[PDB]
Amino acid sequence: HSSGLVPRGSHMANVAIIGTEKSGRTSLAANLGKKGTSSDITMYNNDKEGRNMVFVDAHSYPKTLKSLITALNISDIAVLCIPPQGLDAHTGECIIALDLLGFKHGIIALTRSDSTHMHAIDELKAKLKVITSGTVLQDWECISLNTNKSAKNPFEGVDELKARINEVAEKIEAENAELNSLPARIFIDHAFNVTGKGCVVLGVVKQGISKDKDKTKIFPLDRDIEIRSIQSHDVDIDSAPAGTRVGMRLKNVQAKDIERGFIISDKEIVTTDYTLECTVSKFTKKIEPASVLHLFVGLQSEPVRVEKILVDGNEVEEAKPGSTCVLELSGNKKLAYSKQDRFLLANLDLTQRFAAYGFSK
Ligand SMILES: Nc1nc2c(ncn2[C@@H]2O[C@H](COP(=O)(O)OP(=O)(O)NP(=O)(O)O)[C@@H](O)[C@H]2O)c(=O)[nH]1
Ligand SMILES: [Mg+2]
Repeated sequence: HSSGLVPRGSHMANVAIIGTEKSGRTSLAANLGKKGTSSDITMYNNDKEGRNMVFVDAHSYPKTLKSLITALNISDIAVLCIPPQGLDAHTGECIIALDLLGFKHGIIALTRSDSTHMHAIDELKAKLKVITSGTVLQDWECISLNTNKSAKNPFEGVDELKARINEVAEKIEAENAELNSLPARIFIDHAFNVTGKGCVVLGVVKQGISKDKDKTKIFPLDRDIEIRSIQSHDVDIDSAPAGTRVGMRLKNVQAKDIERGFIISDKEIVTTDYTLECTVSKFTKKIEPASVLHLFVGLQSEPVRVEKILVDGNEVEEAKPGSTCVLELSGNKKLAYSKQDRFLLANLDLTQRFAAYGFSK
C-alpha cells in the first residue's frame, strides 16, 4: 500500500556529469534535463522520460573539489566528459578521484564529436583503454557524442548515452533495493526556508526506506526531528527507498542551522578527530606528521592536521605515495559519519589534489 493514485515505482537514476574545463559538461547536462537547484553544483531534472532522473553538473570543478565530491557522493552513475585531445591534468584528477572512491558505475562521454573525426576518436578510445586499465573505469563504455543541433551529425551518440544510462540505472535499482532493509540514512545537500512551509531539505536516501512522519534525528546537531512530509519530483510520497532523491519538510529544526553534509538518521558518529585506515594515491606527495590536508566524508569537507602516522601498529615519520597506513587526524568542526562512509583526503595546493581514501578505525 502506498500514497497517491500510482506508486512511484522505483525507476530512478542519480547521475553526475563531470570532467575537465571545456569538456561540454554543462551543455550535456543542460540538454538532458530541466535546470533546477543551483548552488556550486546544478541539478538538471528529467522525470519526463520514465525514470526520475537527476543529472548533477559539478560546475564549480576544477576550481573546487567539493563541487566534484558532492556531485559524486549524491550520485550512483558518473559520466566523465572528455573532449578531443582532452587527456589533461583535470581529466587525470577526475579519473584518480573516481578510482579512489571505488566508483562502480559509469560511462565516458567523448564529447564534441562534431569537432573531430572517427579515426581520431578511435585513437582517443585506444588511449583511454590504457589510462583506465587496472582502475574502476576499466570496463566503462566510451560513447562519442555531441549536443550540437547544427552539426553534420546533430546529437549523435546522445541516444546511445541515454540508453546506456538506463541500462546501468536498472542494475543500480536492484543494488539499492538490497539496502532497503537497513536503517534509514538521508544525506542533505541543500536546506532552505519556504514561505508558509518552513524548513525544507533536499537530499538523497543512502540506505533503508525513509517514511513520512518518521521521528528520527539530525546529525551532527544530535537533535530530535520529525519528517513532516517527503516529496519526490514535487509530489508528496509516503516513503522513499534507498536511492530516492527527496525534498523533506522537517519539524524541530531551522534551515539556518542545517548545512550540506548533515545527516538524517537515528544514530551517527560525531567527532572532530579521526583515526583512518588509509591507502595513499601513487600520484601525490608523501604525507608527514603536522601536514595539513582536506578531508571529505559524505557531503562534508574540512581542513585537518596529520597528528600521527602508523604502519602495522608502529609509528613512522611519513606515508609514501602508494602505501597503506593509519592516519590520526585532527580538525576543528564536528562531522557526522558512520563506519561505512568512505573518507577522501586531499591537498588543495597540489596539481593533482587527491591524496588518499580511508575508513574510520
Ligand atoms: N561543436 C560543439 N561545441 C560544443 C559542444 N558542447 C559544448 N560545446 C562548446 O564548447 C564550450 C564548452 O562547453 P561547456 O558545456 O561549457 O563545457 P564545460 O566543461 O561545462 N565548460 P566549463 O569548464 O567552462 O564549465 C562551449 O563554448 C560550448 O558551446 C558540442 O557538442 N559540439
Ligand atoms: Mg561545467
